[PDB]
Amino acid sequence: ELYVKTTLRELVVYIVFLVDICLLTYGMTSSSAYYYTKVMSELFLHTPSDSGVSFQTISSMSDFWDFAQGPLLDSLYWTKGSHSFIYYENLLLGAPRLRQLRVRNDSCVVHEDFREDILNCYDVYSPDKEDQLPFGPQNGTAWTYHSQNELGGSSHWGRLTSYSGGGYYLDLPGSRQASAEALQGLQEGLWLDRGTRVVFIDFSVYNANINLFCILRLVVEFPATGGTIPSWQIRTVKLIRYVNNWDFFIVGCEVVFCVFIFYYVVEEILEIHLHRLRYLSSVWNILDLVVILLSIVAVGFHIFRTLEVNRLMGKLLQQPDTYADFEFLAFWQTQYNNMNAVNLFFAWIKIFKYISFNKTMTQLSSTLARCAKDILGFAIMFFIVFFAYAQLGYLLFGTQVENFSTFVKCIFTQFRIILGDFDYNAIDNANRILGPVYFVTYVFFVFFVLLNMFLAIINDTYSEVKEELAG
Amino acid sequence: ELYVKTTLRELVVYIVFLVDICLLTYGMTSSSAYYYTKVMSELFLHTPSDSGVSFQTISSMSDFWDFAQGPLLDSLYWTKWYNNQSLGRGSHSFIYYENLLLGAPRLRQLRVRNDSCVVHEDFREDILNCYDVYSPDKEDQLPFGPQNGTAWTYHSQNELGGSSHWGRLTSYSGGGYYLDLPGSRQASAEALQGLQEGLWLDRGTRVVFIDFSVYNANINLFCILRLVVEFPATGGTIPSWQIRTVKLIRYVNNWDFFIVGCEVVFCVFIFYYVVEEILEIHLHRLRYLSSVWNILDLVVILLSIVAVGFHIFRTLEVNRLMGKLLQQPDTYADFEFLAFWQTQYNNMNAVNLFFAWIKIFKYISFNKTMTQLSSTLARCAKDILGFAIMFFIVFFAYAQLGYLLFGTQVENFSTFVKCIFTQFRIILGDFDYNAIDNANRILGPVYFVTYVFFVFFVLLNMFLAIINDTYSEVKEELAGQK
Amino acid sequence: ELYVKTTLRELVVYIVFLVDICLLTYGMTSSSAYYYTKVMSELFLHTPSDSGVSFQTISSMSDFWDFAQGPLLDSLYWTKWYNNQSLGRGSHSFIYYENLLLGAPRLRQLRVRNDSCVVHEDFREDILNCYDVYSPDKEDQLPFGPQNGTAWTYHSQNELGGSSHWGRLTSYSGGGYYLDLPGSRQASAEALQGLQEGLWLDRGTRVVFIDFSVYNANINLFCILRLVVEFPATGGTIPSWQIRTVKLIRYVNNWDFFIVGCEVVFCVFIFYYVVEEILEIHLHRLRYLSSVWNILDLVVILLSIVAVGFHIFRTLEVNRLMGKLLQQPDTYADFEFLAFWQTQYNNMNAVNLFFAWIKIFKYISFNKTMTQLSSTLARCAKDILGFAIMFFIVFFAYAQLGYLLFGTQVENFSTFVKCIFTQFRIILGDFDYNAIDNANRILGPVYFVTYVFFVFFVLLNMFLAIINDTYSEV
Amino acid sequence: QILFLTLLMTTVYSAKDSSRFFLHRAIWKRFSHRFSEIKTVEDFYPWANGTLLPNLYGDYRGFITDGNSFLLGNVLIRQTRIPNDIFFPGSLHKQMKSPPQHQEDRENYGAGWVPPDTNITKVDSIWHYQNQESLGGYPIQGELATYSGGGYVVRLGRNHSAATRVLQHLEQRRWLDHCTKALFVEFTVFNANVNLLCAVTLILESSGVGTFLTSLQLDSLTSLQSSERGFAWIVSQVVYYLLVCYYAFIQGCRLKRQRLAFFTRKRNLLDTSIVLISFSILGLSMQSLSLLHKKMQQYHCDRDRFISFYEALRVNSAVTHLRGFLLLFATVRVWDLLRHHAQLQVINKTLSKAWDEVLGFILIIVVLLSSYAMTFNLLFGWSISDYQSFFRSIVTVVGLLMGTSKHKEVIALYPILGSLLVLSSIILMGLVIINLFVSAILIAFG
Ligand SMILES: *[C@@H]1O[C@H](CO)[C@@H](O)[C@H](O)[C@H]1NC(C)=O
Ligand SMILES: *[C@@H]1O[C@H](CO)[C@@H](O)[C@H](O)[C@H]1NC(C)=O
Ligand SMILES: *[C@@H]1O[C@H](CO)[C@@H](O)[C@H](O)[C@H]1NC(C)=O
Ligand SMILES: *[C@@H]1O[C@H](CO)[C@@H](O)[C@H](O)[C@H]1NC(C)=O
Ligand SMILES: *[C@@H]1O[C@H](CO)[C@@H](O)[C@H](O)[C@H]1NC(C)=O
Ligand SMILES: *[C@@H]1O[C@H](CO)[C@@H](O)[C@H](O)[C@H]1NC(C)=O
Ligand SMILES: *[C@@H]1O[C@H](CO)[C@@H](O)[C@H](O)[C@H]1NC(C)=O
Ligand SMILES: *[C@@H]1O[C@H](CO)[C@@H](O)[C@H](O)[C@H]1NC(C)=O
Ligand SMILES: *[C@@H]1O[C@H](CO)[C@@H](O)[C@H](O)[C@H]1NC(C)=O
Ligand SMILES: *[C@@H]1O[C@H](CO)[C@@H](O)[C@H](O)[C@H]1NC(C)=O
Ligand SMILES: [Ca+2]
Ligand SMILES: [Ca+2]
Ligand SMILES: [Ca+2]
Ligand SMILES: [Ca+2]
Ligand SMILES: [Ca+2]
Repeated sequence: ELYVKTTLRELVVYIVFLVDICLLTYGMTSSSAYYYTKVMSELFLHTPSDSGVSFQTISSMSDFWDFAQGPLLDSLYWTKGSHSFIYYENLLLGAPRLRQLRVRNDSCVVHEDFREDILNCYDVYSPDKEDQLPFGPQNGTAWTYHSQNELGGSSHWGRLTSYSGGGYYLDLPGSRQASAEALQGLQEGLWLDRGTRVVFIDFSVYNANINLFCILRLVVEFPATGGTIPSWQIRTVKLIRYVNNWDFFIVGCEVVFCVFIFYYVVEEILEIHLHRLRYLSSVWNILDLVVILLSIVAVGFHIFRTLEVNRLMGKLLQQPDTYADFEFLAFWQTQYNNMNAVNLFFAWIKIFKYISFNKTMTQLSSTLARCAKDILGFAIMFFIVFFAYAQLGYLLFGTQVENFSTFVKCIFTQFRIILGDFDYNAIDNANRILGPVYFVTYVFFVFFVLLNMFLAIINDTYSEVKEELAG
Repeated sequence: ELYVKTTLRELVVYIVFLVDICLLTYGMTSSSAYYYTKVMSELFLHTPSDSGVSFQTISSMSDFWDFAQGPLLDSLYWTKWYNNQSLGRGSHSFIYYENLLLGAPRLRQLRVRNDSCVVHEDFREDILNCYDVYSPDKEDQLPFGPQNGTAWTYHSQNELGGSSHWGRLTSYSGGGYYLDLPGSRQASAEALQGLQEGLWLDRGTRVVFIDFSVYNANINLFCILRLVVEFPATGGTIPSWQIRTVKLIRYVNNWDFFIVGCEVVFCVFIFYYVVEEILEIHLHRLRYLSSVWNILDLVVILLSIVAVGFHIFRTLEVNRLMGKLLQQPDTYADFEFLAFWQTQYNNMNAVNLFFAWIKIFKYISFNKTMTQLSSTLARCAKDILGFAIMFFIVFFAYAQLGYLLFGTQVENFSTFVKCIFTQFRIILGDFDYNAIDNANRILGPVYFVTYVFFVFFVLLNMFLAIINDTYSEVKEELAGQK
Repeated sequence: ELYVKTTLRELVVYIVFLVDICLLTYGMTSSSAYYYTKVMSELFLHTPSDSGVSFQTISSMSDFWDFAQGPLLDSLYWTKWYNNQSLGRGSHSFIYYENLLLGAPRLRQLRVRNDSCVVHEDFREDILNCYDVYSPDKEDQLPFGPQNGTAWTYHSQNELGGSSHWGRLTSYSGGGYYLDLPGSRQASAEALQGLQEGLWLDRGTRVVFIDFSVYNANINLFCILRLVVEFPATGGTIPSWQIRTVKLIRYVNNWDFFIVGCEVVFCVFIFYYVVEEILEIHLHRLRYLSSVWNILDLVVILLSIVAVGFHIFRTLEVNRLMGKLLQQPDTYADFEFLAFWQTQYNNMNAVNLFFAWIKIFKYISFNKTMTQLSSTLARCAKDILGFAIMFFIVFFAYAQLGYLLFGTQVENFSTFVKCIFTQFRIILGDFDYNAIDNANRILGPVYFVTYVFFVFFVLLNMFLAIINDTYSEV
Repeated sequence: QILFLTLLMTTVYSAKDSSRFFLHRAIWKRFSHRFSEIKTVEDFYPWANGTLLPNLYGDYRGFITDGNSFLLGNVLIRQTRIPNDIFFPGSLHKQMKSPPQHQEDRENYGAGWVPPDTNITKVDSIWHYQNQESLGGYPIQGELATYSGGGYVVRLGRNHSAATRVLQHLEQRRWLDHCTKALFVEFTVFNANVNLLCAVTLILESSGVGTFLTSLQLDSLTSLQSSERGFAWIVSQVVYYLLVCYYAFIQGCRLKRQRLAFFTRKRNLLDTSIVLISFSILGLSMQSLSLLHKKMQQYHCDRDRFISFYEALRVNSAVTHLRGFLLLFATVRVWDLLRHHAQLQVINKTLSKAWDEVLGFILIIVVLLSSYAMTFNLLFGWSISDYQSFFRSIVTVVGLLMGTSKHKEVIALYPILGSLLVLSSIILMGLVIINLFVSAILIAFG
């Protein structure tokens, strides 16, 4: 029935740890990190130009130059000194930066029958084939190459390539007329020609009423075929400040959490002394060591974060009018968030090693151990046909549908079909003959294996009890 | 356990065959084939005119001329940079600055006859002519308009060297009235103006095709575009399109001098599988046609031989086309035929690879009875046949009822097979109830509610039936032993 | 086993009858009736004017006149090609160059009285007019405006030979104030200008109808269009439409002349099935009314009789309409009555066919194929009735509660029947919860969560009840 | 009693109104046009001049936008501020400041938000403060706060001329500036074609980042007669309200002969509560109509003054909430009266072992939903709107279980994690139901 497990002490000293780990993850999260993202997205991605071109609807180089000299400068510069306050409250930090990565002039040698019409060839992007020589007037910082170490920066796994960190850049000047002059001079000479492979626009803003950084990066990729593909990443960073009451409380509970993880690691290595073998038998110990690992890396990132933020702010006010790299911080703070949520999930479900509820959390393992060697041979049979269908759907559709454009996309598309999220008209317009067949036969296969697994476990139970009763 | 059967060597050679065909299939599919189609299809279908007419929103004979003279010539002919600085390579249209326009675009048209009807006498004094719906028997072959050009006289299908085409209403022929658009944008604007002035789209017109094709050399690929507009007998337009990205030229690279090394292996593996599937026939003279694995081992060999046969035809025809393009430009090169058949070849290859993947259970099969079920095929021989021909009767009755109630208002019920698939999707929780409720707000709800109750009823029935049957037989098989 | 019931002499006769009625009901449906409706509705319901007012987005009376002037005369009257060269056929308007416009369009309006209700006692010297909601007894029947023409005097439903109409709020009568539009487009523009200057639409107006018809001869089909705009007593406007594609003339070519043989054999089959069903009741006097497969035969016979009657009714009515169309043009021809009843005839035919298939299911039998659940609910038929009543009383309580909490802010809850169907749809996984969460921030989530837990509880109970029955005894 | 319960349910299932929907819809559609395109307080003036004045004074003298709806009195524009505490950060990045959340403005300024002159009082200006008691008491619950009932108040109405006069006088003098929190536009409307009195509030409130959120709040009340609702409705209601008094007398003579144990039986707590609620409903209905009449007494004395009908609408909302409870109690009582006079036990006592399955299965549920809700809120709560908070996430996960919400954006955002979380859910539920099958088939065999 319902009864505390294995002692009364560990349960209370764990329901203390659970309560303490829930407040450390709600002292990092703000409730105005969704309004902020929503508003900055509405400002920079939806605002149309004359000719009505938003960033989300850029489809050529002309559209890029229309968005850049129109709504970008209009959205980055407000007034009512020598500073910008977007919407009067969000201060712009430093200078926005345009960056471009190109590809070499002779990379993908042309066929035999076309080399009298087409003379030079530009491959797809790859760090091997890349252009590093000056072009245009060969004069400024936007017409010469600076490697990834000079421009201290990191790769970006955006779309199709995972672009590098160097390239040809331009830091926009202070006022609006100066930036307009710079961009017009950048356009009059062909800054974007057949060699251009990607363009980034990076900047960041800081709001002080709520305490937040909004870090914006807009990417536009120019494939080897023409046109553009735009993408964006908008992230938010906290910057906690240590004066208030609540913040002193949070510092205290930080110390408590560190003490707790020390206690738990010493207890695990203390009971490893007892019964060395069989210690790998229980899954709960695996959960404990997983939580320990995640907690120590959590505190690691928590100190590194403060290091880098003080460094950034120092460089930022010591010499403004330059570019302050907030992108590294945003990326890794997001990864830290994604990790802390998982750690919280595990800490929450680790209470079934404790106060127990009967007729479910007693025989799920009793049935799982019985329902094995008949389901491992049922998963090797399901995934063969699952991946066969994945390849069939990648090869039938996938030049027309985006959800089938690659292999992993097909995998998750089939998963979503199982969950009940499909767009049947897309599959049906792609192929009017094999679209329906693919759909129908896939659904039937899934339901078939489901009910066969069900019947297998039912007959297993039957036989088991029949041999256990009348034996 | 994993009961590996059939002289494991056979498994180790079939795995080699499988790896070879996966190397031969994925080595000819580009990853940039989707982003080619995407941009070439958002340039020609989503580009508005001054009046705001895209190709997808053509709804009159006047929108067709609004689009054909605006966003079509604008997108076809590229001659300057975005800063009004001329491109270097001249007398050649480089769409998006990378994609070379091959040959000349073509406009073709099919019209219907004048006296292809009866004008039932009540209206015989108001309405004088009746033009039928499209069908090859009822087809006009006379000249019209000024009656002299190539856009005003009829050319048969053997003369144009054409082929059929499956549209949204019917399947059109290959002949018709055509006009090629060579030269600059100013030379095409005049030709299109000439077609508009003397009425080229009149009451007899039934379909209009626009064909062209571009080639990209950065990634060795072709995009063939065919934009179709159908003018039904009722009036209005229906626009559709086929945009096909294909790799017709195989080897320009270093990887491709290796994949040929793969394919010659393929052509001998086939010879190893047809030389042995005849020995079994010699040993099992007619018991060879007993299992179905010997039936899949025939389909896969046949599809492989058909692929080997298509390779040669593709090579010969691409050589012919590339020669014609070079020896006489300013004329239309028929790339649509090859693009269609290359796409069909790709489809057949994907199906063959799927069958080769699922033919792995013929070699390495586990031991859950047969499939942990045949236990239910004991009393299924007389129960499942009775359970299917009783569920499908009511299913198809509901299909007919839904096609007859809705189907002049809702599109998902436009035809019979559309209702079939619509109901199949209703079972999976994917329905639009408001359309059904607007089509008829009395019988719509009745249809919907009774249908979902019927399927829930048969689901519950099947479930409890199978559990009860297996229980009964396990009980009696326990009782019989003691 | 699927042994055959009553002798093969009966099963083969019924099979012949079944395929006969299938040929009948599928020979009279055309492949191009969805595209006709599509293009016509897209031409009249989606085309916007300068200022972009399409019929679907009419929201005032000024918007109504905007639509009625610009994109209603532009779509109705066609007299030139796209290269502004005139079509040859004169004095007629061929929409899309193919669809002949029959007769003359008609505008109709139903008004309410200046004093249909009494104002509240407090606001009796501030508010001087009371316009009730529409009802046939509160209906202005006096002239207004210039008080002279047909658009300013009342015409009864028997003078305007006409019928009802079930809109989105009520059912409206068949008389009122009307105007027929003339031949050309400029004359129609001047007539509408005169209707707008002298204020035809005031706050007494409750509903406006625009009726016209079109015939396509390439395919052999009619399209009858009726556009309705309703002006509730609460303010606002609600547009709706009825676009009916029908086939009233149905003997033109040889494929149709084949169908007359099927119709004759249908009549003789009905004669046979009514003489046969009496020799089945001449024997079993009132034991006849025990078999359920006998109510279905009576229903099928009745429906076939009604269809045979409507056949000749439609013939006479269409003859009369064509006569009066030819002899006195420039007048409105009431094609909407015949169109409505032809659509209802088609619905009835669909239902009759659906029942014919079930009768075929009766003729052959299966020993026990889906009698497995029927057996269990014939045995355990007491507790399931308790669960049925306990589910239904809570279901209706929840429907009423959802009508109380929401139903002023959300449409899906604005009516008891809408609440019933919205809950039924929640059960199937189709619901926009953000609406009811905007409507009420506390009781929205409560309503939703408790309803879902109640549904899950009832299903769990039913399953534990029926699977605990297949194991009772051994 | 059969008649008593049937009368109660027909008196709760009745009293519906089909016009309160269409009135709200008409008004909302007309006034919310282009309202959400206001980001800053610089845009409020083109919106006010374009789609607020043409609708408040709609071409029939006295009515809003088509006739059909009389305007009752003046139109109020109110605003609550934060004190102008001169910040101008500039060089203020080291040791960044914390703006206070204890600040409201309660001082009387004088034209231009400057110090006032030596008449320290509380005059009726657009710059002096107005108490909530002085004003129509009505704390407004906005979207991200619960603003007060006071503030800085202007009234511009009853023509189109005076409205534009003061709207160009407010802008020229900078009445609305950066120290402005929520802003409110308030008016009242009466429709005599379908007797209904509606109150409209338009709320423009300030978020953190300088930008505004927009909202509308409509509240309606039907002042018919409470007695002249027609025949065949007064008779049923009068017999029902006589039977309510009968049952009140029954329970009274039952309590006097008991003096205790009256609260120990369910058959007594379920009828006394119904009696009390049925009395209070009609009491509060008469009270609401009286309040409305005596507030119209004020309007008839001097119009051109603002009037708040908030008390009547609030007691009417009380009347409405006291009907859900009447319905709930009636349902429970009917269910019991039916389960008694027919042996219709719902569960075959498989849903209990004497106390445990009750609280030994509603803890599994709470733990699992808290786990998944917290994780989904931390992972996706920064972009997706259905996971903004903990309770939003609770409702959304319950919807996922039911099927009304789909995993289309949580897979489009985090495929690698979102896929594994769904997989965990499915495996857990499948194991649960397989256990429910095997334990069942093993019970009836041993
Ligand atoms: C490629 O570009 C370079 C620029 O560095 C130029 O010098 C060279 O001539 C180009 N090659 C061709 C074949 O145009
Ligand atoms: C740019 O070119 C100018 C001459 O036009 C030269 O003096 C200068 O050194 C170059 N580099 C710069 C400005 O960085
Ligand atoms: C466009 O190019 C032409 C070509 O010479 C030029 O005359 C004109 O000024 C250009 N217009 C621009 C750049 O706006
Ligand atoms: C009907 O078609 C015939 C066939 O060419 C043609 O000669 C005749 O002029 C057409 N009639 C009309 C009215 O266009
Ligand atoms: C036009 O028609 C005439 C005679 O019908 C023909 O001789 C001529 O070649 C045609 N083409 C022209 C004039 O371009
Ligand atoms: C339309 O046709 C008329 C007469 O055929 C002509 O005067 C006019 O230029 C044409 N084009 C218009 C009105 O745009
Ligand atoms: C209402 O309408 C009637 C219709 O004849 C008219 O006589 C009357 O003057 C109007 N106004 C009032 C206030 O009754
Ligand atoms: C109204 O009809 C009468 C009857 O002939 C006529 O005298 C009068 O001129 C008409 N008024 C208008 C505005 O047409
Ligand atoms: C207010 O709107 C009207 C009509 O839109 C316009 O005439 C007037 O100038 C506007 N007022 C201002 C201050 O823009
Ligand atoms: C405007 O309203 C004021 C009072 O609200 C009144 O004194 C004045 O006469 C009105 N002006 C007009 C033109 O009605
Ligand atoms: Ca923290
Ligand atoms: Ca441990
Ligand atoms: Ca789902
Ligand atoms: Ca074989
Ligand atoms: Ca009978």
